[PDB]
Amino acid sequence: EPHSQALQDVEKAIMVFEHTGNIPVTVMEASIFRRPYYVSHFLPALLTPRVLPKVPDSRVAFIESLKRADKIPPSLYSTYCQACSAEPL
Amino acid sequence: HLPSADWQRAALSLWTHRTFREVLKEEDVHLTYQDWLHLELEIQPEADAL
Amino acid sequence: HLPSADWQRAALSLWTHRTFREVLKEEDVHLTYQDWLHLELEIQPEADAL
Amino acid sequence: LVFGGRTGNEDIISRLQEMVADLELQQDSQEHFLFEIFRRRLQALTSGWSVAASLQRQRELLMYKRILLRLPSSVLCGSSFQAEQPITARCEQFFHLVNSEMRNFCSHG
Amino acid sequence: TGNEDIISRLQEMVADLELQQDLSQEHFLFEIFRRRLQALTSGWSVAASLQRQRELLMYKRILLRLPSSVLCGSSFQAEQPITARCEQFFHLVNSEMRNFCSHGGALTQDITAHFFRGLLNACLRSRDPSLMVDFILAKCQTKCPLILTSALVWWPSLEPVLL
Repeated sequence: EPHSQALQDVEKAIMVFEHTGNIPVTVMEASIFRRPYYVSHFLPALLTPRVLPKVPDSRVAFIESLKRADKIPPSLYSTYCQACSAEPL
Repeated sequence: HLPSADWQRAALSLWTHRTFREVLKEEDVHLTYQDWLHLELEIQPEADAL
Repeated sequence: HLPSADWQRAALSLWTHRTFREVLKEEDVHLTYQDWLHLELEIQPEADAL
Repeated sequence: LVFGGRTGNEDIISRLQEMVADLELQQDSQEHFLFEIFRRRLQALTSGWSVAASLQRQRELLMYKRILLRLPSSVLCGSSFQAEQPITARCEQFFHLVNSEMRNFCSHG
Repeated sequence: TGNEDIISRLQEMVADLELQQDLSQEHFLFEIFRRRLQALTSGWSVAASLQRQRELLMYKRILLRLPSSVLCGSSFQAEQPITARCEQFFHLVNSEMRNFCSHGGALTQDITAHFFRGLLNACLRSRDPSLMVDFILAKCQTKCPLILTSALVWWPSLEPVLL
């Protein structure tokens, strides 16, 4: 369940981040107060093991703003960098 | 925010630099409202940058 | 009719064709205004015919 | 991957602007329809504390802000408050929409 | 493709000036139109005619974007101060729009409806509205009959709106 629910949640957080800037606050509450759901949510935000575009976008800026917010324990960021680097007829 | 911080620092250095500011005054270069309009119309609703 | 003619003439012959007109009289099909908007909002201005 | 979000059409908001301006000139006491629509949408939404409903409501209000900031400034207040007895009309709607909603999400500091 | 925010800024400033006027005089847009059409080449060459057609369709576009108060003004107060900016619009409809922005000896549905909407708006905002409407549409027989000839074509469009 929380692998699709978390994808919907991060989608909404990114669109709201586009309208706003600087990291929606429901997320920064869920971080400090619901760490289980935070890690079950923070996996799909990093499941972008996909070719980065040359110029960055919403997802990339979302992640940059988080790591400047001093979240993203560096294990998952290192993993993110690694995976993104990659007769009858 | 925007792409490479090196280009950004270059832009800021030029902006803060003195002779740019003292040159900007005695100027047809001072970006008339109509010229501003020409450039803002030249840009698109497609590539936003904002 | 099945000519593989140019698409413009094909579509406009389809318009002029009667049975399409009698088909559009059944108004699950008449393109309500909200349908018009649901379709017109998708279309970016970035890449567009018009 | 969902990779941000596409705008679609800013032209249709400029075709709403026209109709609003016309109805406004026509009216110049009674209430506007926008805030009733907004009430209906936020009411039809779920009342949860969940991350999904929270971010959904916040997205809805951030789009309401866009609409109102484009429309003329007199959908909020009205036009020409006549006398002290028939006073404070449509400002009450705006204040309800502020306090109930925009205080939560659109606020800062 | 480059315009659809600056046109909204124009709407903003124009509605601002409408409020400033509500707080008799003629609108500056029609004078700009007059200036550019005069300063065009007076020739009949199809280059000049096509240039004029482009410029008049752009004028129609701007008027359809801006409110219907710019054509008929708003709030005809009394009978002596009457037909202000309507005559300004009629001069345009006669000189220019009947040539290019026309078909079948009739005007276009767009600007026709824009006009009639502004008209009913101002008239209902004013007193003796039926009588004032009748007055202006009697004067249209004498100053700009193309409007009436247009409203005969585009009537099944307008009559719901006006009713």
